[PDB]
Amino acid sequence: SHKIDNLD
Amino acid sequence: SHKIDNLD
Amino acid sequence: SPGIWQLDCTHLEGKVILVAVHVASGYIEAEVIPAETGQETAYFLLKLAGRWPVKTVHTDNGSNFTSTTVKAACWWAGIKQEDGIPYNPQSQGVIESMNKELKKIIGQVRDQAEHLKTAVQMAVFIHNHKRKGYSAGERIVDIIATDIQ
Amino acid sequence: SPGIWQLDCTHLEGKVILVAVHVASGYIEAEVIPAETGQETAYFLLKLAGRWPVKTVHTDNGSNFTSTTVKAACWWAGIKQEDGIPYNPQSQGVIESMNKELKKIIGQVRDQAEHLKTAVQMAVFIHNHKRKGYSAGERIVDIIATDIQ
Ligand SMILES: [Cl-]
Ligand SMILES: [Cl-]
Repeated sequence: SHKIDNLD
Repeated sequence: SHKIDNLD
Repeated sequence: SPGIWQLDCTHLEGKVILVAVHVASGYIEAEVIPAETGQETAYFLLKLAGRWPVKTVHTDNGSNFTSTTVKAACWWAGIKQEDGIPYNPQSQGVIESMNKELKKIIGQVRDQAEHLKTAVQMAVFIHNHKRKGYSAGERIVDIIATDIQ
Repeated sequence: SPGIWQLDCTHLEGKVILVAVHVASGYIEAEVIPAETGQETAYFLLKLAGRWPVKTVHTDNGSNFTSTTVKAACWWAGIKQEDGIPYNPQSQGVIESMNKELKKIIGQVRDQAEHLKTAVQMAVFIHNHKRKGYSAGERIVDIIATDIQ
């Protein structure tokens, strides 16, 4: 998702 | 339950 | 004074952020928990005392002071458990200012993280590395090494 | 060398214990996770780097070395991510001895704790305070303060 902890 | 993390 | 820490509890997004402050340096550790309980507090203190030489903890409120679970962890880990009364009124103000600084940092990082617990660790990292020129991470290591020697 | 850490993963009771070793002192941090994933590894490194000045991390296997999530945490926290090849075969022997020592301590404390994660934090505490004479907790503070000065 384009978060450090959820790159997805 | 007689443990440090569960005294019960 | 190298061994003295202060617990501090603040709230955000419907959850609880538990913070331990090393008083003489301003250095912190923190975690996100769904609610502040004696068991969550006791486990946080056991983690902290395995990582730094914790001699004394001033609890954040009378429920953690009272809690037999918190007292059992302090016993296990060799920690003197104390109250948190600000006989020095400067303690209240330093804590309130630190909570507002942490929340400000959390809001600046908030959109880089899906979970609050990542945004909180990112704010611990920024607080402890910030030069004020020494950082709080530098100050705690120096204070404790001076005392070890 | 004040900034170098080694990750290490070991198993017990169907769960995974992730450990970071500060190479020059033998000091450790550890956590219990259900399984070793790049997300869990990356969060553990972000926690470690907010608490100690981590310059380099030797990863514990090729999957965490490869993991884009692990690399993104190392980027965020300013950590050099490296492989864990024991070019010095003594590294291999030190890690395995450390795992057996931790499992031994975990076994000596196991019946004082309901949850494995409490026993592991009890084992971190005893390992870091053990005088071998200085403790690993003393050594890491001395090594880093010497380097700050
Ligand atoms: Cl609460
Ligand atoms: Cl696994």
